[PDB]
Amino acid sequence: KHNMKAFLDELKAENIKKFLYNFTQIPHLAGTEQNFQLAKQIQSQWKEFGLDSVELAHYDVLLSYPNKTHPNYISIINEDGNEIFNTSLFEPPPPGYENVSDIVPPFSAFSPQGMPEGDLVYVNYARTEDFFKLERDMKINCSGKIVIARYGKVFRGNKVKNAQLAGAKGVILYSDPADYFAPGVKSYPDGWNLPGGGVQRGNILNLNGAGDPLTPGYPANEYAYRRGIAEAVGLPSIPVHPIGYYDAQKLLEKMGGSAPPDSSWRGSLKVPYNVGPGFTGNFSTQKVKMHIHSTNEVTRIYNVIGTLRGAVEPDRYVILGGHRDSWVFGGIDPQSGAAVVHEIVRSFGTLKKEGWRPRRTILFASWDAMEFGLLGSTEWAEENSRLLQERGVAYINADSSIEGNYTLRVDCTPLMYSLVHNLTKELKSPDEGFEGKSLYESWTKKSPSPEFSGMPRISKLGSGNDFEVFFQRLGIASGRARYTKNWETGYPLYHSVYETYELVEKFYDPMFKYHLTVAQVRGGMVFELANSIVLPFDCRDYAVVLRKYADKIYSISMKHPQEMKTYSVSFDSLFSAVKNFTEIASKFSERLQDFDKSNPIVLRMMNDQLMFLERAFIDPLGLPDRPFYRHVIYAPSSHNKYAGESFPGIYDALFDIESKVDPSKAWGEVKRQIYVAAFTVQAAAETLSEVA
Amino acid sequence: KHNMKAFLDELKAENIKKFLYNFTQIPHLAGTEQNFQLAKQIQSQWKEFGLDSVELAHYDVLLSYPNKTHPNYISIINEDGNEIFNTSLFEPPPPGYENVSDIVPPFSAFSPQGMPEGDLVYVNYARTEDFFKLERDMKINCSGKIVIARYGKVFRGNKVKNAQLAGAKGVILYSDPADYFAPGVKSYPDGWNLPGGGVQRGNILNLNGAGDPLTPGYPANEYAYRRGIAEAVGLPSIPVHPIGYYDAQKLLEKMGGSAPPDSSWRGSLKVPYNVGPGFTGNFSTQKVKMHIHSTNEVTRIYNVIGTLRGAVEPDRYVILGGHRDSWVFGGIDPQSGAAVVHEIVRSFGTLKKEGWRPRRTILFASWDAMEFGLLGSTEWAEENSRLLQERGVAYINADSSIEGNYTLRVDCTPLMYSLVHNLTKELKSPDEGFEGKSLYESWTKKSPSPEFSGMPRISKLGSGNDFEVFFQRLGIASGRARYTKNWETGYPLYHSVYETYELVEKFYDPMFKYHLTVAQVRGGMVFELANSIVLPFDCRDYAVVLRKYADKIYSISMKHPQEMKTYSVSFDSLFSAVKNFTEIASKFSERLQDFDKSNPIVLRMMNDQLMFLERAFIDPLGLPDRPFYRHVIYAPSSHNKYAGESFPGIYDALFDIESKVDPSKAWGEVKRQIYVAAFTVQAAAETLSEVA
Ligand SMILES: *[C@@H]1O[C@H](CO)[C@@H](O[C@@H]2O[C@H](CO)[C@@H](O[C@@H]3O[C@H](CO[C@H]4O[C@H](CO)[C@@H](O)[C@H](O)[C@@H]4O)[C@@H](O)[C@H](O[C@H]4O[C@H](CO)[C@@H](O)[C@H](O)[C@@H]4O)[C@@H]3O)[C@H](O)[C@H]2NC(C)=O)[C@H](O)[C@H]1NC(C)=O
Ligand SMILES: *[C@@H]1O[C@H](CO)[C@@H](O[C@@H]2O[C@H](CO)[C@@H](O[C@@H]3O[C@H](CO[C@H]4O[C@H](CO)[C@@H](O)[C@H](O)[C@@H]4O)[C@@H](O)[C@H](O[C@H]4O[C@H](CO)[C@@H](O)[C@H](O)[C@@H]4O)[C@@H]3O)[C@H](O)[C@H]2NC(C)=O)[C@H](O)[C@H]1NC(C)=O
Ligand SMILES: *[C@@H]1O[C@H](CO)[C@@H](O[C@@H]2O[C@H](CO)[C@@H](O[C@@H]3O[C@H](CO)[C@@H](O)[C@H](O[C@H]4O[C@H](CO)[C@@H](O)[C@H](O)[C@@H]4O)[C@@H]3O)[C@H](O)[C@H]2NC(C)=O)[C@H](O)[C@H]1NC(C)=O
Ligand SMILES: *[C@@H]1O[C@H](CO)[C@@H](O[C@@H]2O[C@H](CO)[C@@H](O[C@@H]3O[C@H](CO)[C@@H](O)[C@H](O[C@H]4O[C@H](CO)[C@@H](O)[C@H](O)[C@@H]4O)[C@@H]3O)[C@H](O)[C@H]2NC(C)=O)[C@H](O)[C@H]1NC(C)=O
Ligand SMILES: *[C@@H]1O[C@H](CO)[C@@H](O[C@@H]2O[C@H](CO)[C@@H](O)[C@H](O)[C@H]2NC(C)=O)[C@H](O)[C@H]1NC(C)=O
Ligand SMILES: *[C@@H]1O[C@H](CO)[C@@H](O[C@@H]2O[C@H](CO)[C@@H](O)[C@H](O)[C@H]2NC(C)=O)[C@H](O)[C@H]1NC(C)=O
Ligand SMILES: *[C@@H]1O[C@H](CO)[C@@H](O[C@@H]2O[C@H](CO)[C@@H](O)[C@H](O)[C@H]2NC(C)=O)[C@H](O)[C@H]1NC(C)=O
Ligand SMILES: *[C@@H]1O[C@H](CO)[C@@H](O[C@@H]2O[C@H](CO)[C@@H](O)[C@H](O)[C@H]2NC(C)=O)[C@H](O)[C@H]1NC(C)=O
Ligand SMILES: *[C@@H]1O[C@H](CO)[C@@H](O[C@@H]2O[C@H](CO)[C@@H](O)[C@H](O)[C@H]2NC(C)=O)[C@H](O)[C@H]1NC(C)=O
Ligand SMILES: *[C@@H]1O[C@H](CO)[C@@H](O[C@@H]2O[C@H](CO)[C@@H](O)[C@H](O)[C@H]2NC(C)=O)[C@H](O)[C@H]1NC(C)=O
Ligand SMILES: *[C@@H]1O[C@H](CO)[C@@H](O[C@@H]2O[C@H](CO)[C@@H](O)[C@H](O)[C@H]2NC(C)=O)[C@H](O)[C@H]1NC(C)=O
Ligand SMILES: *[C@@H]1O[C@H](CO)[C@@H](O[C@@H]2O[C@H](CO)[C@@H](O)[C@H](O)[C@H]2NC(C)=O)[C@H](O)[C@H]1NC(C)=O
Ligand SMILES: O=C(O)CC[C@H](NS(=O)(=O)N[C@@H](CCC(=O)O)C(=O)O)C(=O)O
Ligand SMILES: O=C(O)CC[C@H](NS(=O)(=O)N[C@@H](CCC(=O)O)C(=O)O)C(=O)O
Ligand SMILES: *[C@@H]1O[C@H](CO)[C@@H](O)[C@H](O)[C@H]1NC(C)=O
Ligand SMILES: *[C@@H]1O[C@H](CO)[C@@H](O)[C@H](O)[C@H]1NC(C)=O
Ligand SMILES: [Ca+2]
Ligand SMILES: [Ca+2]
Ligand SMILES: [Cl-]
Ligand SMILES: [Cl-]
Ligand code: NA
Ligand code: NA
Ligand SMILES: [Zn+2]
Ligand SMILES: [Zn+2]
Ligand SMILES: [Zn+2]
Ligand SMILES: [Zn+2]
Repeated sequence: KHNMKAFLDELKAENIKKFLYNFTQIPHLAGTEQNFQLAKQIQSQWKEFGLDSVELAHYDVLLSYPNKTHPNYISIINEDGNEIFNTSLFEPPPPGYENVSDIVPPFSAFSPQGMPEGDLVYVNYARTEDFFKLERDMKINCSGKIVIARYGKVFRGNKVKNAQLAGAKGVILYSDPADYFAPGVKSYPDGWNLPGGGVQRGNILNLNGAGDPLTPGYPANEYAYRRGIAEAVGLPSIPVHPIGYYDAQKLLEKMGGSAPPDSSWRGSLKVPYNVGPGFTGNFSTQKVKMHIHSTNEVTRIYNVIGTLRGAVEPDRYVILGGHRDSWVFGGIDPQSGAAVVHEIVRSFGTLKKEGWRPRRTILFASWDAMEFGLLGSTEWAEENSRLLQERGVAYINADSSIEGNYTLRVDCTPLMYSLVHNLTKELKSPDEGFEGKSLYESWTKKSPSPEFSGMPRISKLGSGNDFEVFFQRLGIASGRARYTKNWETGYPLYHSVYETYELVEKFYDPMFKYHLTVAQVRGGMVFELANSIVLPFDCRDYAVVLRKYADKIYSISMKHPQEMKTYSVSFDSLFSAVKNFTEIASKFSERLQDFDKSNPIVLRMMNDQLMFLERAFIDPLGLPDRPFYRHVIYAPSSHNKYAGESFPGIYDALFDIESKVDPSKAWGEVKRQIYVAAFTVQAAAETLSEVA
Repeated sequence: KHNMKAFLDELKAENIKKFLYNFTQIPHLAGTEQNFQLAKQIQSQWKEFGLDSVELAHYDVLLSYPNKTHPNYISIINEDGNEIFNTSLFEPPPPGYENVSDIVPPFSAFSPQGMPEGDLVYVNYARTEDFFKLERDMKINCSGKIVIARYGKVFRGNKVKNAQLAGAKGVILYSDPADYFAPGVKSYPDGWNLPGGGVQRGNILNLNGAGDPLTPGYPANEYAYRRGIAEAVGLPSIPVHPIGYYDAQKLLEKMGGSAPPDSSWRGSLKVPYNVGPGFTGNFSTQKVKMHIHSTNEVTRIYNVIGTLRGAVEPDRYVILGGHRDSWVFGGIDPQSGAAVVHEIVRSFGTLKKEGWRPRRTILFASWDAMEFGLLGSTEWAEENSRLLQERGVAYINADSSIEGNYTLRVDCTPLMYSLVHNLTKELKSPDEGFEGKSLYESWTKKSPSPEFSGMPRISKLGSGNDFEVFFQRLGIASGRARYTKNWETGYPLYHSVYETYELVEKFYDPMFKYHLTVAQVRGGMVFELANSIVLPFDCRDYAVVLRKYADKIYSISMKHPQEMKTYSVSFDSLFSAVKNFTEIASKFSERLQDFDKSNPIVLRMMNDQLMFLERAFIDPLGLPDRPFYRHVIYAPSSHNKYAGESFPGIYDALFDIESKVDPSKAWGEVKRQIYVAAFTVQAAAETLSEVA
């Protein structure tokens, strides 16, 4: 039989292992020849695996690279201007790769050039609340200072934005062992911990969903008109560079000025964690000097797009996509995901060769330049936006398959909660102590829902991955799944040269059983979405979460009862819309289960109602000053791109409102956001009403 | 049989006459009790006629009314401040209506209050080119002057915007007999000409598609947050008032300063048409003083929405809509259209009572507050935007059925050209000298295509009517049809108290045969759109017009050959996209005619490709500073809302470019608009490619 069981049984751990090894022997940095060669390889293999068509979609986008003959580094300088300490020019390469060419040294992609000299201020994680504490409570002024911040907690672009708005003239990012060194585990290559010479790469853009900085709204094709750099979206205005903790120790050890305000500001290095500004009395005349010479360059990138045409609804698209470009070897990020996608294509192709076709079209994507701002997925979606918004059923992401070996982690739209519960009940747990038990059972046990006994945790989609354009801009139901660590006990070698095949094979998943389980979850989800007669979405699950989010946003507002009285701030409209959504979704579910099952139009009709429900939460005017974040329920946090925020428009209107100079205007805007949210929820509910 | 013939034969001239009489006995001004009563009447009658549901959709929108106890008027004042001439406080009411209550006196809706005193400048039609001539050629300065402008040529809101930007402190609008008095025809009530005491009402907003000035983007429902007046969209900043030509004679006769620059600046009054500024030497110390006391008020409006549920595709909507609100009696505008809609509903209801149903759902709308800025249609479409953009097949407008008795006038999307040609070949010409011949034959003879021998003229959609939100904001295929005058030989009594049932019955259409013909065209179009198995759109007709528009915009640019060389301005991408559109549409047409006719999915698929083709020309970012004009091919002219402009983004980038101070920046923006247009055309073409 050709059913989901046939598809799932065909997936093999050993194939994922072979593919991972194959994709991780050399660096695949976006815009390089090596990454074009791998694109062409994947194109060829997807054809052989049996897809109907496989094309490269290329774009010319702004990328960023260090100058090979003018290295980036940081110095301590004395009053003579002698550089008495210099940070490393590269990470010590791992065993057996000390002769690999074209390893890009650690840098912050899209940093401007500069050689700023100044006194250091230590800003903890450089979060919004960290700068509030510095400025408001401690009365420390970052204006004209170089800030040093530890990685962690929030996306690094938000740290740089926060540092900029505090008036910093430069940012040094470093990995603190408190955040990137698990107690009792050995450093690479003897364990999975970050060594002191390890450094996390990564872009520091604030794109807010725009894609290529030079072509917001439109694909960066051959005839594109590009903005000048001065008008580009999202570029930092101050120099930025990342370092490891050996180097960070040398910059922090001399820090004077104020003491850390409390213990949440101290990492694990043998230093005081003084906030500064500047060094202690003896070294008070030494300063920190950055040297950044990286250049921004328009460079060609290549997405691989494979199509498996649907037998019945060829004009309905289920998309499985993840990126291919890596900072260096990409042993976890992204090749642990890409190898899983490759094995999924191979399985689907096996069934197709035997005469099977999915009901709906499946599109498979190998995205480029994800590490430089989600550029490949975003430019392709800008090119194909009309096809995607009228035909896109769902998008399943496929970055790193593993970030630990403890349990499953799923982030998705509420529309997929039921699908995920049902699929995981069918799958075998790969976990020790759960042999012969379902993935649902092990997952629920290890990651209980905070709300419901007997169910597992499923999180909101945030951002920082290739689902962003599909979900937050276009309103296509999206989901992701991977294996994760026990958060009670990211990963230490994230975006370092040490992320290698050997890291995965030795320390994370020697038997490739977690990879296989993630292939089963991602592939199983795609199979159902592409093959179920009725789309496998449950609108009632959206109604439940909308009430939770309405309760939450109301509670935030109600911390200001006087102002709500003074400005007549009511949430009644939003609760009314949520109540209506609950009632209409209940009735729609009855019709879906009860409609005449022989009628394909009532079924195309009701499948269209299911497909366009996520779409209904899109506001074509976007959120304030963020035109490409259009989903009214979910946006990336304005304080942390990685985190999702619910009712983001109301949330941002309320954030720090007690500090606004004109409360009447501020609370007016809260009321405006309540109106927009209530309207959008009611409008989405009405898409599920009887159509005429 | 239940076919289009059955539908068409059921329509009766005598019923349209009875309905017109019924709808025109009392004024139906938006926001008044009389207009609510008529809404309730139409709701009741549409139910009795047999529609499945008929509801009122109400909104609370900004309207504008004169102060009943503080009348608007204009004076000439002497240096003592005696008012030696005053304009009329009302139009002399027509015979038999001198006792009708609640006739709103002539006013310019949305004028601010004020009593500005100054010297007059005469600005011809107050068009962009008229102000260019005043300022650039004649060196006349309007700053701090009261401008007097004759109605005609362009929408009055554009005149007021132009006057404002010239620094005018007030605007007087008047009807010149050159533009509103046909030679050899008698004034009302003895003929169809405007008498000297007649005045044209009308709003002077510049909404650019926004709808209610206080709630752009969102319906003005019960919980709406409204902008303050200071932030409202589209309101004029200087006082404005309309007058007739008896009064205009008194204001113009004393005008001094410069002579008219040529004969195109002189109307038909016995005055010099001096541009001013100010009066001749003897009267040089007299000034003009406006007194405007109208108030803006949020007021409830009511749309009637009737539904005839489709038998096969209930989730596909064909909409027939036109407005119900009038300035006074609405004898032509809009009741000649509303009576036609009423008879169309009655016919459809007759077939429905006999057991018939259309294939797709038909929605019928009686819009409110159209005269105050398309407010009723726009607020309803804002409320229902998600349903309309995923389910809207087509919108057929139904304002005034007649503006003359000469021949047919059709403005529509190219997608409907074939439908209109084929339907009119089936219909009987009502014209004298064409008995027994088709409407197509009489129409082609009297209104030949400027491009193609043997075919009739069909114009682009402009704006200024209720199709605007559906077509230019949401991208739903739209059309309109009415009987019109011979443009070789609008209508004189437009928006005056003299627009009555008697005007129509005596002078325009005594036998109601032109009304019946227009009912046949509008109803026939709705019938086909709602009933044809394959939607009756021909994508190849879009390809033909896109090449015409590309040629036209290229020609405009090529008036600047040096600059095109200097800034490397190429139209190659746009011609390439148009060529591709032509090729793909040709192949799609072959599949449509050749596909397996027994396959309803290939048919729903290909019907969806046809429905979403107009949708593909929408840019979600809108046009520059006009977020609600989103169609890249068609926008209302930025110089005249009534006129359509093709490739509006490129057109506006090129307009008056030789006057821009920074040519590099100006031509950069031309290139950006070429990129956006070429991309959008290619993207629309790709929606017609095979789907997978
Ligand atoms: C959740 O779902 C419910 C429906 O189950 C919606 O209920 C609607 O709520 C609105 C209030 O926001 C009601 O609006 C009121 O309508 C009255 C007229 O309604 C009748 O006629 C209309 C046609 O015009 C029909 O649509 C309707 O079926 C009724 O037959 C108005 O008279 C009311 O205005 C008066 O009172 C208010 C309040 O004091 C004043 O501000 C006004 O000045 C005026 O005096 C009012 O506008 C509406 O009738 C309800 N529809 C129903 C019950 O079907 C909720 O709105 C929805 N929630 C959201 C967020 O959309
Ligand atoms: C109208 O329809 C036609 C298709 O019939 C489109 O034609 C495309 O035109 C673009 C130019 O805008 C061509 O782009 C060129 O692609 C080359 C690679 O193409 C091959 O491989 C790709 C995958 O990456 C496949 O998609 C494709 O099928 C080919 O197999 C590039 O090498 C070219 O770049 C080089 O030359 C240019 C020009 O000098 C330089 O600027 C670059 O630096 C580089 O050296 C170029 O990008 C594309 O191949 C054409 N596709 C075809 C023929 O199928 C038109 O674009 C379309 N019109 C519009 C407005 O969309
Ligand atoms: C995840 O799995 C759960 C559990 O299987 C699943 O919920 C179940 O879905 C089925 C199918 O819709 C439900 O069965 C329906 O029950 C009602 C009431 O008993 C019946 O009226 C329905 O009968 C109609 O449809 C049948 C075909 O399904 C026809 O055979 C019949 O002639 C009728 O037309 C129907 O049997 C069942 O109640 C639920 N169980 C629950 C909710 O506990 C859920 O849908 C899955 N989630 C997905 C797929 O996303
Ligand atoms: C306006 O009217 C014109 C004139 O009637 C109309 O164009 C015509 O449309 C018909 C129907 O599509 C065309 O007929 C087709 O001709 C091709 C080539 O000869 C045939 O291959 C097609 O046959 C297929 O489809 C038939 C059903 O229509 C089946 O019976 C058959 O088995 C095949 O599947 C088909 O007969 C005809 O060529 C044109 N005439 C022209 C273009 O001159 C136009 O569509 C109308 N516009 C509308 C409705 O908007
Ligand atoms: C990854 O696997 C691919 C596919 O097997 C290898 O590419 C093949 O290389 C052989 C030998 O050079 C060629 O004959 C084939 O034409 C290639 N197939 C392709 C590109 O489709 C590739 O060598 C492997 N990479 C590594 C690093 O081992
Ligand atoms: C990268 O840095 C190198 C080395 O400093 C730069 O190459 C020099 O450029 C200057 C002019 O800008 C020349 O006068 C030198 O002769 C060059 N030196 C070498 C070693 O080639 C180069 O400008 C930088 N590359 C960039 C900005 O991409
Ligand atoms: C840090 O690196 C800098 C730059 O390479 C070193 O300073 C240079 O040293 C050479 C020879 O001693 C001088 O000729 C250059 O003029 C110096 N350049 C600058 C910018 O200072 C410095 O010696 C290094 N410091 C350490 C501790 O190795
Ligand atoms: C932090 O220090 C800078 C000075 O280095 C302050 O920035 C000044 O702001 C005032 C106006 O508010 C201007 O007159 C100065 O020109 C600014 N200085 C420069 C050179 O930019 C800033 O106000 C301080 N932050 C505090 C304590 O609020
Ligand atoms: C327009 O026609 C309507 C419908 O016939 C008339 O309204 C009817 O009036 C009669 C007598 O007052 C009532 O018995 C009916 O209930 C009304 N029908 C409705 C409102 O549906 C109306 O009087 C006519 N208007 C004019 C000006 O003649
Ligand atoms: C319309 O004009 C009338 C008449 O001038 C205004 O009514 C007067 O309002 C003032 C205060 O604004 C009172 O002191 C007078 O007693 C009122 N007179 C009358 C005749 O009632 C009224 O303000 C205006 N209405 C509006 C603005 O809608
Ligand atoms: C034009 O109308 C104005 C306002 O009604 C008239 O001027 C008023 O006349 C009365 C009595 O003569 C005075 O008490 C008022 O003070 C006047 N008001 C103003 C604002 O001037 C004027 O007489 C009328 N002119 C003509 C030609 O009839
Ligand atoms: C038309 O006349 C007005 C003066 O009445 C001019 O407007 C002035 O513009 C200059 C700056 O360009 C300012 O200094 C004045 O304050 C403005 N006047 C007022 C009172 O607004 C205008 O420039 C003239 N137009 C021409 C001839 O270009
Ligand atoms: O540019 C972006 O939006 C992010 C690009 C890249 N995305 S990622 O894959 O490396 N981010 C993690 C987020 C880490 C976490 O929150 O656990 C992920 O999605 O796995 C980065 O953060 O540099
Ligand atoms: O607010 C608007 O956009 C226009 C409202 C109203 N529309 S209209 O129906 O009166 N305009 C005419 C345009 C007259 C013409 O161009 O022949 C029409 O569409 O018939 C008006 O112009 O005041
Ligand atoms: C793999 O699982 C074991 C058992 O809990 C754990 O001790 C080890 O740290 C895990 N490896 C990684 C890389 O998380
Ligand atoms: C009606 O048609 C006749 C014949 O051409 C024409 O003379 C007359 O002016 C028309 N009436 C109107 C109102 O246009
Ligand atoms: Ca782009
Ligand atoms: Ca509105
Ligand atoms: Cl992922
Ligand atoms: Cl019309
Ligand atoms: Na493109
Ligand atoms: Na609403
Ligand atoms: Zn990454
Ligand atoms: Zn990644
Ligand atoms: Zn009108
Ligand atoms: Zn009208």
